[PDB]
Amino acid sequence: IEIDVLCDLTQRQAKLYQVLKSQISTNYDAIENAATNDNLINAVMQFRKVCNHPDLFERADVDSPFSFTTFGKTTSKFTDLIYSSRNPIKYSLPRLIYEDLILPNYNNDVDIANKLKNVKFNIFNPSTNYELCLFLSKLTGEPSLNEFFRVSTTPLLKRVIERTNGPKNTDSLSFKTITQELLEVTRNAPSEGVMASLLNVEKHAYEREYLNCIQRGYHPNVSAPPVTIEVLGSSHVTNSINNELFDPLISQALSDIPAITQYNMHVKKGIPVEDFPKTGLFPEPLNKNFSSNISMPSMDRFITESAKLRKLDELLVKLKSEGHRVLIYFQMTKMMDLMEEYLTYRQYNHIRLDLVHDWQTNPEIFVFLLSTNLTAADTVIFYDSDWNPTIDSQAMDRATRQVTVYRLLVRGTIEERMRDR
Amino acid sequence: VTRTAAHTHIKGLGLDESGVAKRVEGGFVGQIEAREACGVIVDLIKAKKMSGRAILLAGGPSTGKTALALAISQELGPKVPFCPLVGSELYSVEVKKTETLMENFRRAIGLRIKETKEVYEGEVTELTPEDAENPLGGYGKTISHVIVGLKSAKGTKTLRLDPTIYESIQREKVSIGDVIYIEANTGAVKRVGRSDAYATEFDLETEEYVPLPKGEVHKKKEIVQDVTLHDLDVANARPQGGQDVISMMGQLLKPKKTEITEKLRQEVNKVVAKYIDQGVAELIPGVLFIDEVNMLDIEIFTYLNKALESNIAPVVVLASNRGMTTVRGTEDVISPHGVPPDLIDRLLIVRTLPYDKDEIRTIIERRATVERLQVESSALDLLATMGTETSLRYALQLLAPCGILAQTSNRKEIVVNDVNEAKLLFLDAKRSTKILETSANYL
Amino acid sequence: KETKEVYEGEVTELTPEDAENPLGGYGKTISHVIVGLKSAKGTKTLRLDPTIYESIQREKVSIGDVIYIEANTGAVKRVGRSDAYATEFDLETEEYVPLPKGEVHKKKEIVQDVTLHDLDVANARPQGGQDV
Amino acid sequence: FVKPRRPYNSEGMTRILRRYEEDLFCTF
Amino acid sequence: SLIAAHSHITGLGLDENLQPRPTSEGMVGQLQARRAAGVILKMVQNGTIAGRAVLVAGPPSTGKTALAMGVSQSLGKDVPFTAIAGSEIFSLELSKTEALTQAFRKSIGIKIKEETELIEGEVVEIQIDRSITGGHKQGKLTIKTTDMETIYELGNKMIDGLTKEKVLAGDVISIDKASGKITKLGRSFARSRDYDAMGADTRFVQCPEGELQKRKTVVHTVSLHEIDVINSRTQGFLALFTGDTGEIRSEVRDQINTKVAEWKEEGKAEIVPGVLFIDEVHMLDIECFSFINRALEDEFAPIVMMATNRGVSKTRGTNYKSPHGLPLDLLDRSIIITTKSYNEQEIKTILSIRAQEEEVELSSDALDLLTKTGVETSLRYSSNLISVAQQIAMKRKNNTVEVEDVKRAYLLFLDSARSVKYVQENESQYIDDQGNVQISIA
Amino acid sequence: KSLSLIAAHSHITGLGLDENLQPRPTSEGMVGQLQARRAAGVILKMVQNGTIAGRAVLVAGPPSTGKTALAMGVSQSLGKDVPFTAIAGSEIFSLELSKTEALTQAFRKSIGIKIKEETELIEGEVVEIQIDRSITGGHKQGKLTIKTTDMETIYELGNKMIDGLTKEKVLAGDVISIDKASGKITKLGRSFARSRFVQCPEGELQKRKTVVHTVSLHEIDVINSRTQGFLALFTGDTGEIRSEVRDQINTKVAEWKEEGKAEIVPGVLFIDEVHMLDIECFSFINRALEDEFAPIVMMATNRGVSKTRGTNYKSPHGLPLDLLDRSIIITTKSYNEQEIKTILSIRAQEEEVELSSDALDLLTKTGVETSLRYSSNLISVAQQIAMKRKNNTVEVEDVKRAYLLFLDSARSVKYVQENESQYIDDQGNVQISIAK
Ligand SMILES: Nc1ncnc2c1ncn2[C@@H]1O[C@H](COP(=O)(O)OP(=O)(O)O)[C@@H](O)[C@H]1O
Ligand SMILES: Nc1ncnc2c1ncn2[C@@H]1O[C@H](COP(=O)(O)OP(=O)(O)O)[C@@H](O)[C@H]1O
Ligand SMILES: Nc1ncnc2c1ncn2[C@@H]1O[C@H](COP(=O)(O)OP(=O)(O)O)[C@@H](O)[C@H]1O
Repeated sequence: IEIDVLCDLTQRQAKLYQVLKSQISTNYDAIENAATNDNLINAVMQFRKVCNHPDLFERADVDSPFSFTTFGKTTSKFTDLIYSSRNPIKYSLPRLIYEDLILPNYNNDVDIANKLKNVKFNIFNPSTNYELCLFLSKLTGEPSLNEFFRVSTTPLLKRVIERTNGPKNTDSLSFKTITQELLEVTRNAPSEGVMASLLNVEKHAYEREYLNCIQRGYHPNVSAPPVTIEVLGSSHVTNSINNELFDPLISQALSDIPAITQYNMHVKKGIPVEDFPKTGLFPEPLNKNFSSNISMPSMDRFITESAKLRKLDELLVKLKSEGHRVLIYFQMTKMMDLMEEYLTYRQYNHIRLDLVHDWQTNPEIFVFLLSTNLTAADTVIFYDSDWNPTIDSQAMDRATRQVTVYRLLVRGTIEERMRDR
Repeated sequence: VTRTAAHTHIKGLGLDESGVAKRVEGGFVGQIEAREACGVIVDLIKAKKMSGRAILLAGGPSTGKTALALAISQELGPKVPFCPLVGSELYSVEVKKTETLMENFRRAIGLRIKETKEVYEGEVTELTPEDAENPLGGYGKTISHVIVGLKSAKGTKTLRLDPTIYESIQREKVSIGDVIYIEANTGAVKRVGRSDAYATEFDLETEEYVPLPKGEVHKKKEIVQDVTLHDLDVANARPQGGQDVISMMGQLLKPKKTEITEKLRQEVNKVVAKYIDQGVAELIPGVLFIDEVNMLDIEIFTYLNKALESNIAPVVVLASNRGMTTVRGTEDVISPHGVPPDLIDRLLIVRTLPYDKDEIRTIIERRATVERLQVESSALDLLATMGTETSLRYALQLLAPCGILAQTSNRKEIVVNDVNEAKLLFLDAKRSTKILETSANYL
Repeated sequence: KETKEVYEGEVTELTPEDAENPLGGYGKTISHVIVGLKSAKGTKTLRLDPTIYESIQREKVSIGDVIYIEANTGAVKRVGRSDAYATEFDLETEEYVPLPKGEVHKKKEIVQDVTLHDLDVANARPQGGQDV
Repeated sequence: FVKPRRPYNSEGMTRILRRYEEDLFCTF
Repeated sequence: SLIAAHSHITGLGLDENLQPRPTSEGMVGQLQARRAAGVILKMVQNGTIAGRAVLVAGPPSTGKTALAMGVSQSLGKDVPFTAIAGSEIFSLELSKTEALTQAFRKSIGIKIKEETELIEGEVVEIQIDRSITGGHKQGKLTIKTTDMETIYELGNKMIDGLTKEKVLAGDVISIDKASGKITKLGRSFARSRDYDAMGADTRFVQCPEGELQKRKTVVHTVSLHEIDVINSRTQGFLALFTGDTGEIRSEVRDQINTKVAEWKEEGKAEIVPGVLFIDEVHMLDIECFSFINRALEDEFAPIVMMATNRGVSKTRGTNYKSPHGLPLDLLDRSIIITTKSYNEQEIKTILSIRAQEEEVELSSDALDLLTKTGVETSLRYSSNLISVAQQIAMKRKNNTVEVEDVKRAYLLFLDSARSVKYVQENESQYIDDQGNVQISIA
Repeated sequence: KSLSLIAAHSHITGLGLDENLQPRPTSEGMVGQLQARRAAGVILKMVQNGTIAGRAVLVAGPPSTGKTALAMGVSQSLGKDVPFTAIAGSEIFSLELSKTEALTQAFRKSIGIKIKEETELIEGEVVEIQIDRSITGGHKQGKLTIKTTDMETIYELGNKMIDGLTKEKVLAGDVISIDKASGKITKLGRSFARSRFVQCPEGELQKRKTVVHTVSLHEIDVINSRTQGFLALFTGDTGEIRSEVRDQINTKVAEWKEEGKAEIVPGVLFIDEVHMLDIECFSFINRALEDEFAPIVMMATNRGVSKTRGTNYKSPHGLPLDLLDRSIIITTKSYNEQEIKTILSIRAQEEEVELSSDALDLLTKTGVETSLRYSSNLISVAQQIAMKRKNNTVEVEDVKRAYLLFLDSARSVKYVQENESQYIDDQGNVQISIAK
C-alpha cells in the first residue's frame, strides 16, 4: 500500500557523475537548488540522464583497443576484403643507403665477404674441418656430418620450425636424463597412474579451478602494426618487406591448412603426408575468452550498468506472478532502452506508445512502459521523485480495486534532494 | 557493507566559488591555506595551458599531504589522469630509473580520440577455400583466396578474403553458423558465439548464444577512446595487433620494458598533433604524484631538472617529511625536505600545519562515522587526549579494536572500558620504545 | 613403486584388416590390425585397436623390427631392427638390437627413485607443448 | 516449434568411429 | 606428513568472549598477546576494514611465530595467508616494490561463483572426425542413461580430453561442462568382444538413473596476483608456476581493479581479505618500508602482520638506529602487540605438550630436569633434546625415556653458552676473526 | 609545431644578434648576457661553417642565469635538419648499455648525412575507375580516368595496379598519390564534392619531385649491423653496437663525400648537468672529440670546486683538469633589476597575462630578493587567482595572495628551522605528538 525502494550507485554511474561534477562545476550546490526549484536546466536534465542510465548518455559499443593504423577506408558477386593496415609512423630511408650498403652490387663487397665469413671460414665446414665434425658426431650422435654446418647457418626460428628428428646413434655421448625419461613417460598416458599424475599437476590445477571459463579482465589500449619503412623509387624494398612481414613458411607455421585443402592435396594431387608444410604451431590461448582483445558488450552487463534498471529487473523477477504497469515518466529516450531490454533478454508481453482498452480487457498482459480512466490495471509502478505532485496526480488519474505503489529511487544523487523537498 | 581503507572520508577539497574554504566540508578539517593553494593549482590545471609546473606538499608526518593529493585527484575527475607514485617505485631491475620516470611522465598526459571503425559482422553461412595450382611450390600459401558468406539482420553479403584475413579467421577458430566480427582496421576477428537460430541445447563447451547483429554488414561506427601517450609509446615499441609475423611473435614473447628512444616519442607527438589538427582528438594533461620524494637519489632529481623543461611534460606534485636532511646518493649536500636546491627553485612549496586537540577530535569523530562506529562523548574525548598525547594515527587506528571489543561485549557504543582495554592490548610507538630501553635480551 | 604390463618382440606381420560393410567414400576402413609378435621361447598374435595403426605409420614400423606396445597407454616404440633381419648387407644405417628375451607378455614391478626437485623442475618446464 | 541442428560439415577429414559392438577407422 | 616445530598449535585457544584458556588448542600462556591476536583475527573475519598493520614484538624464543601460525590455523578455510620472510623481497628479476605488490596481491582473494552442468551416462557411440594432419578435430558424442538418450556435438578440447583416458562404448563417464572434466567412473557393459591390446580392468558400475543433465553452482577462490599473471600475457598460467612474471605493468593492475569491482557489483564475485605475514621484518630495506607506508593506504590492502625480535638497532639502508629496526613513520601506522618470557611452569607445560605430540614418553624427573635445562639456557634446546633422548632410549631398548638418557643427551650435544665457553678456552684451535690459527698440536 | 604547451623556454626564438654578431639588448625573446650571447653566436657560426669538428665548450655560472636559455637559443637558431641532441647527465647510466657506448650513441646521433633523391609521383583527382571481372578471375583488366585542375587522362591498368587499387578502396572523387616504382598508393583525401576534404591538385602529372633526406650516423650504424633492424631505432634496444660496423660506416660515408653523392651535416650535442658524469666517462669524452666525425659538444654546469663522481678529490666545475684544458669556458653572470623586470614582462606576455605596473614591480622585487624562477612561477598562479575573483587584470593583491599561499626557498628553510622537532632529521627522530 506504500513502498519506496532505494538503490545505490554503480561504478560506471559514479564515474559519469563525478566527471559531470568536475567538468560542469558552476556551483553544484546551486545546481542542486536549481533542481530543487524546477543552461542550468540543461545541466539538471543531463545529470538526471546520468542518474537513469549510462546508455541514456552514450551507447556502450564494443571495447576494442585503439587501432593505431592507417588503411583503406571507404568514404561511401562479392566485394573482396584485403588486409591493408599500416603504421602511421613512416621511416624514410634513401635509396643510396639500401642499394649501396644492403644490396649486392658490382662495386659492393657484401656478397664476397659474406660468403668468405659464412662458408669458407666456417669451423663446421666438413671440407676443411672434418676432424671437428667427426668429433661432434661422436659426441652428439648425429647421423649426418653436415648437420652441424646446417645448424650453425640457419635462422633460429627456422631451426625451430624444421626440428623433427628421431634417429640418433646409440653409441654416442648424448644422454637421456631422468627428467627426459619422465617426459617420455608422460608424452601419452591416462589418469589413475602414479607416475603420470605426479607430473601432470598443471592440468590438474587448470581443471580444478574452473579456469577455462574465467572472463577476460585486461585488454591493451592501443594496438599497432610494426613501423612501416618507406623507400621511394625501389620495388625491391617493397618485395623484401613483403617477404619479411608475410613469410610463407612462418605464416603457414603459425596457422592451419583448411581440411578441404588437405584432402585435395593428399588424395587428389597425391602429396604425401610428410611433405605437408608444418602447421598448428601457434600456442593455444587460455580460454575462448582470451582469443581476441575485442570484447562484445554483454547484454547481461546492460542490466547491471544502471542500478535502477537492476533493481527493476529484480522486481520483475519477483513480480512476474502478478500483473502490474510501469511508468517511465518525463524522461525521453529511456523508452527505447527499456524496449530493447525486454525484447533482448527477457521476453515479456508488453504494449508501448483503442489498443489501451484492448489491454484493459486482457488480464494476462503486463503493460510496462508509458510516458507523461485506467482502473483495470491492478498496480502502477512509478518513481514519485518528481517536482510537481500535480504531475503525480495526473499520472495516478489512470490508477481492479487495489493499488500497491512502488517508488523507484537512487541514493547518493540529486534524486534524494528531489525526494526530500 | 562497503570496504573502507585509510582516508576514504575525503570527497574533495571542499572549497567555495570565490576560492575560499569552510572549516568542516568536503571531508576535511582545517588546513585552510593548503586547501586554497591546491584549489588554485587545480584551477591552473583545468586551464590546460602551462607545462612543467611543480609544487611540494611539505610538512611533518601525519599532517595530510597524501590527503591533499587525493583531494586534488577527486576535484580533477576521471577524464584527467592521476598517476599515483612512490619514490621507491622508480627503482626497476629491467630498465634505468630515468626511463621509468619518463614513462610515468608520458603516462600522466591523457588523450581522447573519436575513432571510426569499419566492421564486417554477421553469421557465417558458407566458407569455402580455393587452393593454389602449386601448393608445394615453396612460395605462396596452400590456398589462394577464400570466399565467406556473412548475413546480418536484414542483410547478406559475400566476402572474398586474402590468406592473411582468413589466417586470423582460423586462428579464432570459427565454424559454419557462428557469429563473427571482422574489424577492417587491423584485421582482428572476434568470435561472438553460436547463432541462436539453430538448436542451442546440444553443445559441450559452454558456448554463448547470440542473436543476429542488427543493421547491415560493412558498418561504420564512431568510438570515443581515452588513451595516454605512454600507451602509444608502448604499443609502437612492442608492436602487437597487426597480422604480420612480427605482431604474431610479439604476443607470445615475454614483455620487457626497454629504453624508448626520443625519435619514437617525437613521431608519436607529430601523429597526435595531426589527430588534433583533424579535430578528432583533444589533449588532456594530468598530474603525477611522487609521494615520499626523499627516496629518490640525486640522479632522478638531475633528470627531473631537464624533464620539467619539456613542452608536453605535465604538472607534478611531490610530498616530503624530511627537515634539514642530506640528499640520498650524495655525501655532504644537506638540503630542505631532502630535495636539492636546484629543484627547489622550480618548486612552489605548500606548507601544511599540524593539528590541534579539537581538530583531532572531529577527525576521529568523522572517522568513526565513516567506519559505521557509534562513540559516546567521553570516549571520544579520551581518544582525543590519546591522540594529542601519543599520535593522531594511533588514535585513528584504535577505533577498530574498540569496535571488536564492543561487538564482543554485545554492545554498539564504545564505552571508556573498551578504549582502556585497547590501550592495554595494543601499544603505541613510545611505550614500546620504553619497553625496548628497559629490557636486557633485546626485546 | 609401479607395475608395467608390456608387449615387445620382433614383428612378423601387420595386416590392416578391412571391415565388412566398409562405409562409403573412404577406402581402407580398418576394423582391427593384426600384429604378430615373436621373441625368445614365445610368439603371440594380437588383435589390436583400429587407432594404433596411425602410430604404426607414425613411427615407421615395418616387418623386421622390434616394437614395444604397452597394455594401458597403447603406444608403439620402435626399438630398432632385429639382427637376423639385416637384409641390407652393403649400406644401411638402422640401429640393430638383439631379439628380446623372455616371453612377449612380461608384467613386472619397477621401482623408481626420484627427488622432489626433479618433480618440481619437470612440472615447471613446458611438458611437450607442440607450440612455437 | 523446435529449432534445427547446426549444419555438421564432415567433408575432407578422416573418421574414427567407435560403437557398442566393434571399432572402425576410415582413413584417407 | 612430517612433524615440525609448530605442529602442536591447532588454533588459537580463545573463547567466544575473546578470553584465552590457560592451555587450549595446543597453546599455553601468553594471555594478553593471545587476546590481542584474537581481536585482530575477528577484525580480519569482519572484512570491512583494510590496510591495517599489526607488529608483533618480543624477545626470541617467546612464541611470536607460534602466535602467527596460531592465527593462521584459526583463520579458517578459503582465506589466504601469505607467510613470507624478510629476504624473499630481494630478487634479480623483480624490483622490491614489485615483489611487495605481488605479495600484497597474493594475500587478498576473490571468490568467484560459476554455473556448471553435470552430465553422466553410458556412452553409446563416439564419432570423431579428425583432419589429415590431426589439427582440426570435430565430432559427435552419444551418451545415455536409462531414461533418455541424447546426442551432443563435441569441440576440440572435449575430444582431446576424450583421447586421453580412452573411452570405449559402454563406459559410464561423468562430464563437467564448465571445468572440462572427464571422469570414467567405470565400465558397465563388460563386452564379450575384448581387445587383446587393451589392459584396462575398470570396475563394474551400475547404470545411472534420473535425468542426464544436472545444474550445479560451484565456488572457487583465486587471488588477485593469479588473475594479474593470467591477464598479463598469453601464457600466464605457466608463469604462475615457473614464476616468470617479470614486472607486470600498472595498466593491467588498474583494469583488473575495475574488473573485480564490476564482478563484485554483479554478485558474481566476492572479495575476501587476508593476512600477510612477514617474519624478521627488520631484514627489509628502507625503501621497502616507504612503499609499505604508502601501499597500506589502498583499497585492496590486507592486514599485514609483522614480526621482529630485535631492539633498538640500525635500520638497513640507513646510517642511524631506530626502535625495532623500523622507522618512526611505519611505527606510527602500526599497533604493537608485545610478548613476555616464560616461567618454569609454562616451560614445563610447553615441553609436556611437545613430548605428547612427538610420541615420546617421559618420566616425571626427566621432565623436571628438562624444565630446569629449558629455564636455564633456552626452551628450544630442551625441545630439541627430547628427540635425541628418545633415540638414545630406543637404542638402549627401553620404551620410556629416563633421566640418564637425557643426561647422556645433554653431555653429547652442546648448547650456545657451553659452545661459547669451549671456543673461548681454545681460541688458538679455531680460526680467529683476523684469520689466525694454529693447526699443529705442539 | 607538434604538441607545444607553454614551457619554461618557449619565449626563446634564437639569439638576438645582428650581421656583425652584435647582440641587441632585447631581441628574439632573449634579454641580457651580452658577452654570453656573442660567444654563443660565434659558436653558432662555427657550427654553420661545418669545417670544425670535435670542439668542447662549457657554459658555467650561478643557477637561474640562463645557461639552458642560451643553449635553447642556439638550438632554435640552428634551423631545421642540422642535428641537435640534448641529454641530461643522468641518462647514460643504463642497465643494458655501457656508459661509454651510450656516449658513443649520443655522439653519433648528432652527425647527419644529406642525400638528395628524385622520384616520379602521380598525384591527381580520380574521375572514375572501371574494372571488369573475368569469367573466373585469371586475368583482370580495367581502365582508370584521373584528372587535375589542368589535365585529364585515361590509363590502362594491368594486374598489379588493380590489385593495389582494390586494396585501399579508391572510389570516384578521391585524390590519391600513385608511386609508379614501388606500387604504393596513398589516399590524400576526398576532393570538393558535397555529396576529409583537400583541394584538387595542380596539373602536370608524372612530375619530378626532389626530397632531401637527413639521416643521422647512428641510424646507419644500427641499419648496417645486420643483427639490428631499424626497429631498434624506436624500441631502443641496440645492445652495444660493435666497432667494426662503425668503422665500415665511417669509411663508407667518407667515400660518399668524396664521390659527391652526399654531404656531411655536423651538429651540436648539448649535455645538461655534465657534473653528474663519472671520471671514466670524462676520459672517453676527452679521447672521443679527437675524431673527425664528432659534433661540437656543449656542456652546462653550475657546481663550483665540487667532488668528481667516482673519485675522492675535488676539481673546479666538478670536472677534471684535462677536460677543462680541452674545453673553452663561457661564463654567465647574474641579472640586475631591469633585466629581471624585462624577463618577467616577456614571460607574462607569453603566458597571456595582463598585469598591473605596480604588480609587475612587486614581482620584480620578489625576483630580485628571491631567484627568478620563483617569480616566473608566481605570474601564472597569480593570474589564476585573478580569474578567481573574475578580474581579467592581475593586481597587487593577487601577487600578495600568491606570496602568502606559496612559499619560496628561504621562508620554507626558516619555517623548518624554527620547528625542527615536528619534522624528521638525519637520525630519523620525529616528535609527532603535539602536547607533552
Ligand atoms: N585535513 C584533514 N582532515 C581529515 N583527515 C585528515 C586530514 N589530514 C590528514 N587526515 C588523516 O590523517 C591520515 C594521514 O593522512 P595522509 O595525508 O594519508 O598522510 P600524511 O598526513 O602523513 O601526509 C589519513 O588517514 C587522513 O584521513
Ligand atoms: N604459547 C605458545 N604455545 C605453543 N608454543 C610456543 C608458545 N610460545 C613459544 N612456543 C614455542 O617456542 C618456540 C619459539 O617461538 P617462535 O615465535 O617460533 O620463535 P621466537 O619466539 O624466537 O620468535 C616455537 O618453537 C614455539 O613452538
Ligand atoms: N637572457 C634571458 N632571456 C630570456 N629568458 C631568460 C634569460 N635568462 C634566463 N631566462 C629564463 O630564466 C628561467 C631560468 O633560467 P635557466 O635557463 O633555467 O637558468 P640555468 O640555465 O642557470 O638553469 C628560464 O625560464 C629562462 O627562460
